[PDB]
Amino acid sequence: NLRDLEPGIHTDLEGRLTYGGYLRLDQLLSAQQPLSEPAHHDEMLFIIQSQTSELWLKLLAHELRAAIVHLQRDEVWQCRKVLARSKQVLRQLTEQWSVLETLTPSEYMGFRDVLGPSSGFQSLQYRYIEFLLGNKNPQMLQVFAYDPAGQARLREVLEAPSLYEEFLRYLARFGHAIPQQYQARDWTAAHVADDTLRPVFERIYENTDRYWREYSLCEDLVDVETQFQLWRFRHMRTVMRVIGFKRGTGGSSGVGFLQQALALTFFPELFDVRTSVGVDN
Amino acid sequence: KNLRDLEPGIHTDLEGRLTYGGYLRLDQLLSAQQPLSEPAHHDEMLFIIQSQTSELWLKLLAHELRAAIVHLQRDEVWQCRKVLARSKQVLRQLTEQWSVLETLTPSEYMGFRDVLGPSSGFQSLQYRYIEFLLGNKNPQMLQVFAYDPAGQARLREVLEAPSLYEEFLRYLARFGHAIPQQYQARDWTAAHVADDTLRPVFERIYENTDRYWREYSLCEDLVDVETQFQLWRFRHMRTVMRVIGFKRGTGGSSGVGFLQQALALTFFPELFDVRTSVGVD
Amino acid sequence: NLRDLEPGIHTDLEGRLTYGGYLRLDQLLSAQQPLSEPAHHDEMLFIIQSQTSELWLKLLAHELRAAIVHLQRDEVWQCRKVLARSKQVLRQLTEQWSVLETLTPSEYMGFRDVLGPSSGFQSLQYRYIEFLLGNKNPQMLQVFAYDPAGQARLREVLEAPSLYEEFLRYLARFGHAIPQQYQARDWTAAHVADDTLRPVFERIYENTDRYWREYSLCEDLVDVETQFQLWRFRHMRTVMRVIGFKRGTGGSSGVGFLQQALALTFFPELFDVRTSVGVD
Amino acid sequence: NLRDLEPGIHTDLEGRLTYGGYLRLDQLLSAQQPLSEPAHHDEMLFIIQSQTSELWLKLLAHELRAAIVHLQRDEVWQCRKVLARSKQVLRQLTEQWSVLETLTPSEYMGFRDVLGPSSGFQSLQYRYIEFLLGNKNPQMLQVFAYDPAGQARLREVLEAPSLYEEFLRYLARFGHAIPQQYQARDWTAAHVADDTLRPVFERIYENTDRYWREYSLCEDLVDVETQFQLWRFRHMRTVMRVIGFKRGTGGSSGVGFLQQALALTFFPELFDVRTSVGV
Ligand code: HEM
Ligand code: HEM
Ligand code: HEM
Ligand code: HEM
Ligand SMILES: N[C@@H](Cc1c[nH]c2ccccc12)C(=O)O
Ligand SMILES: N[C@@H](Cc1c[nH]c2ccccc12)C(=O)O
Ligand SMILES: N[C@@H](Cc1c[nH]c2ccccc12)C(=O)O
Ligand SMILES: N[C@@H](Cc1c[nH]c2ccccc12)C(=O)O
Ligand SMILES: Nc1ccccc1C(=O)C[C@H](N)C(=O)O
Ligand SMILES: Nc1ccccc1C(=O)C[C@H](N)C(=O)O
Ligand SMILES: Nc1ccccc1C(=O)C[C@H](N)C(=O)O
Ligand SMILES: Nc1ccccc1C(=O)C[C@H](N)C(=O)O
Ligand SMILES: [C-]#N
Ligand SMILES: [C-]#N
Ligand SMILES: [C-]#N
Repeated sequence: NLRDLEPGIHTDLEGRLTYGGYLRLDQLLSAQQPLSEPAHHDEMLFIIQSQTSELWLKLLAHELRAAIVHLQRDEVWQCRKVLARSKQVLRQLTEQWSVLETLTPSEYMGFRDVLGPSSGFQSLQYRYIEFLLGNKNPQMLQVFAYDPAGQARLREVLEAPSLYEEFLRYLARFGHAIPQQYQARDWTAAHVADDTLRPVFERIYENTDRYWREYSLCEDLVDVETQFQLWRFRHMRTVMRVIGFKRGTGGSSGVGFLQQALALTFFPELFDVRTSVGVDN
Repeated sequence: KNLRDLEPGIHTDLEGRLTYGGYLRLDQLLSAQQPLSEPAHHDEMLFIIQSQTSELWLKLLAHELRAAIVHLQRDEVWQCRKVLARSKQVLRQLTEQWSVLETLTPSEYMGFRDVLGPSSGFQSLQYRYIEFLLGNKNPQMLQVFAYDPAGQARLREVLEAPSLYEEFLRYLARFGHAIPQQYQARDWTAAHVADDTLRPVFERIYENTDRYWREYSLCEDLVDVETQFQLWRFRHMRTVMRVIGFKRGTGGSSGVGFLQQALALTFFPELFDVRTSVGVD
Repeated sequence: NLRDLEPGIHTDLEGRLTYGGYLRLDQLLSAQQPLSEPAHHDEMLFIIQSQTSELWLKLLAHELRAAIVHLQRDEVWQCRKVLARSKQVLRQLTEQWSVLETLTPSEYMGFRDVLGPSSGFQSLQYRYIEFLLGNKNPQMLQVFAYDPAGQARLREVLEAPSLYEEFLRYLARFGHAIPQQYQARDWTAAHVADDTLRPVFERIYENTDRYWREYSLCEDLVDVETQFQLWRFRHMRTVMRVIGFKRGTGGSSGVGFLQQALALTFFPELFDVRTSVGVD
Repeated sequence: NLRDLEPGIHTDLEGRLTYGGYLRLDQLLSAQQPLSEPAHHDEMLFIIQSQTSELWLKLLAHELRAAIVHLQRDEVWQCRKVLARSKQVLRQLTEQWSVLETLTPSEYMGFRDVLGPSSGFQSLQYRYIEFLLGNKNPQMLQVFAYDPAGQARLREVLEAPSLYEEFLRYLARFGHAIPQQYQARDWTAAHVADDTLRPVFERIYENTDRYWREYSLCEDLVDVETQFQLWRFRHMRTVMRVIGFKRGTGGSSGVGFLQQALALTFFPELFDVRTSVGV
């Protein structure tokens, strides 16, 4: 009922790279600082739930920036591999709601007051990803005005073409009928749905043998949006079961404010084309 | 607009108050990723994040299992089962996240595996703590932590205490089951040996579920925990097979074969063994 | 790279009960009849996606009926074990959307034509489940006029207390302040949120040590509702990526009509009590 | 707390194609015929668990046959799209074990005896998939003697090149150093690992810019094999918690005989090349 230690296994790493040194585990595993007094059992779940999410969001931003570089270089297969990993990261972010759903309102009311006004609405990394996918709201910079350095990193992504705008620029380089404004415009203004892209996407979806690279990237972007909307929905269903329709710590109306983001679309013309697409030829 | 306006009442004057980033210590958490490849390797951020998210979930899993043991010691069955239900979800997220790392190819990994030196998850103190708590106590593993005295002392404290499984047997003894007296006090550093005298104890529980509903539900909770842990081991081992094949491990082991030896172990043997003789309820 | 057969393995199955015989697989695996001419590759996925869902809905109704019978008999642990299986069945119904999301609009437009007016709106088993959980709608009976035996089955569940009403009757039996109307009423009417139940759920969630059975079942129902809403949401997102805002085959506006079901609640007082619960 | 019907909704479906009609739900939903007397609550789960699996295996066979046709035609992107769906189908087959794990041994012992010798060892569609992916075993044909039509469909896939063999023939068409034997061989023989393929896969994995199609397909097949092994493992863990180390209804030793299949490989040279690939 025991596995013997194999010969050859290293035990003295004191002058070599260590597992705890590589992964900076003393730093990482001292970052959990529950505030309840006396200690509340459920506050450790609460901290770890958001911290695991912030680590996945860090990786998601790293991958999405690389997907943008690939698109800029017309490196389609490399972009698609990076988007495949991005999808898996968003899947873990969505799946993990099942842990926090074991937190009841009885448990949460034991420590919610220690949070003060702290909220996920104040997540810089979340807002960075929202902006990079295209949901640019300059009103969010004033939310971070109390933190100038974070505000600057959000302004940077605000001023750059989104992942979706980089996709349109890739379609323009391959002779699609992309309007000239996608070559240069005020990137800080959120993309507005453009009916002139309808015939561009109809031609891709209806001639998939010719436009297989474009078609596969369209579907990768619908997959990314769909998974992000599921993250939003599972978060909002968690809020409903934990605080119901109470106002949020961050000062919003709570569920209704979250429902307003579920009504937004990152890649509107990819959804809109469904109403007019015919059979593949 | 397909922009969400900021609601009135949202907190933005946050320079002197607790914020999300403050509460969750995100300056500390998100400075803990220190890739070593020169020049930078794209895939090293995934590699670090994959292990760090796992270590955060293992930290929560130890926190929950300690509480499940306290509840069992106090005969608090419904509370114990609620903590076990969360423990299962945590083990499920640890298992599901293998899907992210399976996007790492051997081509990618060979660009930075040499930076890791002898570092390995085999050297994870929190993983070893969980293995010991569930009852896979191998005193040979203390020498892996010989150069971390505080860590070694933490692993000795869980070595010297009854496992979660031994606490379940002690709970069964308090409710009049035919538990041998050795489970009241024995050398707990010695890993549990499968005990044929427990066979009739488990047969009686599984065949009289209306009388022994509390016991039956806890048996099934433990079988769930074991099965999810074995799934974690299997998915890790399948990931090792697709990334390094049958290469020896950084930690100095044979790799896949050494991992297969742990898959062969059972935490709760009498609960599996009873299946060969149980009849109808 | 070959596993040898062990000697004791039964290889002469002529006249014996076989896997295929027990599971009626001749019957099951002859029930897929694509109508596209010539055959469209993607139509097999389409049929299999809904048929697997309907087998899961068949099991979900079987379990939820058993959960009601346990509640009626105050058999709480049995009820919880049946609700645990029910949650896992709803999890499979929700997860499997990932398969259908590999169907693109230009694939579907190859065969949508063959479906005529056919729609999951006309799923008797889905509606049966919706009714049993408590979203009763007598307007649906007319949809099943074409199938009088099916229609009667839907009317039977319409006329019996829901899962939620059987929960309230269970609370009444253990001295909770459940209004007398839950003892007997016209069950064909969809439950409407009842403010007078707030103090009942406040007491349960604020004294979990005393009311652990009630607390556990409350959380089980919130879990069932949450997973049911995630099914609706994943179905709706699949509709958006396959037909967008096109009208549905069944004659509805499509996404907007589906979004109206997302605003329905099975267990309204369990969600409402979150605004007033105040430390246990 | 009620949604009104919109006026455009079709409510008069007498004589029209309905959901139930299109999906043959009369035929599908009469296919559950439990044998316990009196009826055992858990037998419905038992039948539905295998019947949902058999519907997914029917789609999986349908998709993989299409993946082979695309490979035969050098249609790499279409192949990859069908393998992506195949992966999702294998994920549902693996995830659904979580339902059957709510079956305890004292429930199953209430009706196991009604099954007689019936076993998933006798799943034609499972064996068809196993053979198509490359784990050929002529000893299985005798199991299906009772079903002459089924046996012949299983002998056909036995005698056809595997998905893996079709991949190697694809690599041979694009100038990779694939031995001549993969042009015509006795296909009823299971593929043994071939050390002459190591340099072929080293070149693909070490030059991914040049061999991006091949590399992408290599990873698709490693994905399919990994997900298939996870189905085997989850089934084997379910057997352990339901019957433990009892002999199987099908007459095998049970868990140990299942564990032997976990050591089988569909695409051995794809795993073997991990020990020699460089940066
Ligand atoms: C008990 C669990 C939770 C509750 C009750 C909750 C509640 C809320 C509420 C009420 C809001 C709106 C802003 C406000 O007024 O505070 C919000 C926003 C948000 N929450 Fe949570 N949340 C929960 C868990 C989480 C977790 C675990 C994360 C993980 C990072 C998260 C991330 C966010 C994000 C990013 C936003 C901004 C969404 C947007 O602007 O559209 N929340 N949450
Ligand atoms: C590229 C991915 C991975 C490879 C190739 C790999 C390889 C290995 C190898 C070869 C071993 C045996 C010890 C050794 O010789 O080093 C091992 C053990 C281990 N690995 Fe990993 N691993 C991977 C990812 C992970 C991740 C992400 C974690 C998460 C913390 C992890 C946790 C562990 C643990 C806890 C053990 C000890 C298992 C036991 O003692 O039974 N590994 N791994
Ligand atoms: C290509 C995939 C699908 C599309 C485009 C689609 C579209 C729709 C639409 C438009 C409706 C509204 C009724 C109507 O006008 O027809 C609907 C309702 C429904 N669909 Fe689907 N559907 C899809 C797949 C599925 C699948 C696989 C199921 C599996 C059972 C399903 C089950 C239902 C159910 C139960 C309803 C009624 C929901 C309610 O009344 O609130 N659908 N679907
Ligand atoms: C209560 C649950 C289950 C038990 C106890 C069980 C047990 C067994 C056993 C003992 C065998 C070995 C052959 C024999 O001696 O009968 C086997 C093989 C098999 N079972 Fe199951 N099984 C279960 C559920 C399932 C389900 C739900 C499926 C769904 C398709 C399935 C598919 C198979 C297949 C395909 C094999 C052949 C595997 C191979 O040849 O390597 N089983 N099962
Ligand atoms: N988007 C799905 C299906 C898919 C795979 N390859 C594609 C190529 C084109 C269109 C869709 C796809 C996926 O990535 O799994
Ligand atoms: N073990 C499964 C099924 C289950 C639920 N309640 C139970 C009570 C007794 C035995 C098994 C169970 C679970 O925890 O979901
Ligand atoms: N509802 C969750 C958490 C839970 C488990 N047991 C409980 C008892 C009481 C309240 C909640 C729970 C579940 O079923 O896993
Ligand atoms: N095999 C993984 C990762 C992947 C995506 N695209 C690739 C291209 C080449 C190599 C691997 C990949 C997948 O299909 O998601
Ligand atoms: N997930 C968090 C992480 C850190 C700090 C707070 C939260 C919250 O969930 C608070 C939530 N906005 C609330 O209204 O209760
Ligand atoms: N997950 C890790 C985290 C930290 C340091 C190393 C690893 C490894 O996976 C190394 C592995 N044992 C190897 O043999 O390649
Ligand atoms: N899932 C089905 C099963 C059977 C028959 C139709 C469907 C549909 O999805 C049709 C859909 N209502 C449509 O608007 O295209
Ligand atoms: N899943 C099945 C479907 C149909 C008929 C039998 C089974 C079994 O699981 C029997 C199993 N081989 C046993 O040993 O109990
Ligand atoms: C969310 N806070
Ligand atoms: C849905 N039809
Ligand atoms: C397998 N029966």
